[PDB]
Amino acid sequence: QKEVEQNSGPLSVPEGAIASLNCTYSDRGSQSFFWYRQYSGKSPELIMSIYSNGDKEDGRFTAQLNKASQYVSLLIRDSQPSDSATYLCAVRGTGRRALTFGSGTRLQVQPNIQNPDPAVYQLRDSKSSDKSVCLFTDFDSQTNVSQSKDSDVYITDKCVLDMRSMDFKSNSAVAWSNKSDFACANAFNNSIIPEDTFFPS
Amino acid sequence: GVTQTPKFRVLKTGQSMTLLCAQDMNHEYMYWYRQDPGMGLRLIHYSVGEGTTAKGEVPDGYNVSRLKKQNFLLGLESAAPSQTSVYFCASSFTDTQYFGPGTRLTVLEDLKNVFPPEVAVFEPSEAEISHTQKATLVCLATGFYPDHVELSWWVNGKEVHSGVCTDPQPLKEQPALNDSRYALSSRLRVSATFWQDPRNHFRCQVQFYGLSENDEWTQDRAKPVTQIVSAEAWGRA
Ligand SMILES: [Cl-]
Repeated sequence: QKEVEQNSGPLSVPEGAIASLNCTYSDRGSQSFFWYRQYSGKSPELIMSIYSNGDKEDGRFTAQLNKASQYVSLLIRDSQPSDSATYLCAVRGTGRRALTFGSGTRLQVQPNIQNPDPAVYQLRDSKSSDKSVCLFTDFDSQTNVSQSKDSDVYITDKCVLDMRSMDFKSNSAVAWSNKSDFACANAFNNSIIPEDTFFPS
Repeated sequence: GVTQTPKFRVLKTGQSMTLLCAQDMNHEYMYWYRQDPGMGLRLIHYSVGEGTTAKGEVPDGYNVSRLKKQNFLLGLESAAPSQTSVYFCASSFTDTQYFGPGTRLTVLEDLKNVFPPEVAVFEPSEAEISHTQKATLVCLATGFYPDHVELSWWVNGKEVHSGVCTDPQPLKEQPALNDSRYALSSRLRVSATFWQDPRNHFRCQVQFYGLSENDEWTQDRAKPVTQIVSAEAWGRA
């Protein structure tokens, strides 16, 4: 039985909305409570520490502690795609020196795609590779991209791109293969894509 | 803050290594944690002050020494594949822990499974440029093992983050094989005007962490050492 409990998620939240992360702990005599953010392949960074019942604000972040109900919460106001990370809840138990860490909640903040323009485009190697590569792009954040069941076809998950200068975000996924039956027409077949998805040429 | 060496290591089973944690924040308390998919950071050992240490949750197979207050050593004397993990050091004044950047260790039966990435850049679709007035470059890093890469874009000499998206985690090239080689993709999206200017140099840089030059290599193919692999493209009209 776990001493700090968090739902793994992923928790999907639309950009601008409040993201709500919750954490429960079994040690009622716990004195210290922490939220850490961890980007994939990076290290835990402190978002909030909290010690007293109530709310503690730091910018867009609010920690909420309730020792009677044995929960600690994190609200992210005005959520951005850049908030997409694993959030770790940590608790110092009674007498303990070290923190006990939850297994974390993965948060995904989905951009609002003002004007969806879903398309699959073909890229050729700048130099030379056996690889034909297909780019699905400019789809609405409600579209999900599945991996292929096709041996030797590689599909990446949707990925949020932010051209800050132009205040423009877009989703994309990459499929590639050196197989002769792989076309940009059939690459994303194992995904539900819009009808009205643009296949050029 | 908190620093650690090394950042990355490949070991053969049976081999030894040391991880050094350092902090200059005058913290009395230091901690060594391992992080594995789908569980909380697990504490290995900790120290309450110089010349003392104490067992955490998962002390087995690891030793520690606290030389001065600034330093905390973690030793693996006989590396086992179970010790494949990310190790984070941390320190506190009292209860609030600040984390080092982590050490990614991969322990392998055989180092002939190690491969550096092949890296290729694919130029934007004309169809995309004409339809969007935008241009997406794709970089693929393929055939690498273990999962020890850092992909960055460099445009006309400067590392860029704007218009970039790198998969947060690599694909297995054969999800079946336990020791599958990996692929990682990144996109850089620019205005079609910026792409159409041949004065513009796009470089995808993939830092791979492999073997030390010290490691024995007998095989025909180039020893898969720590190295940077780049692929580049120039704008065209
Ligand atoms: Cl930038």
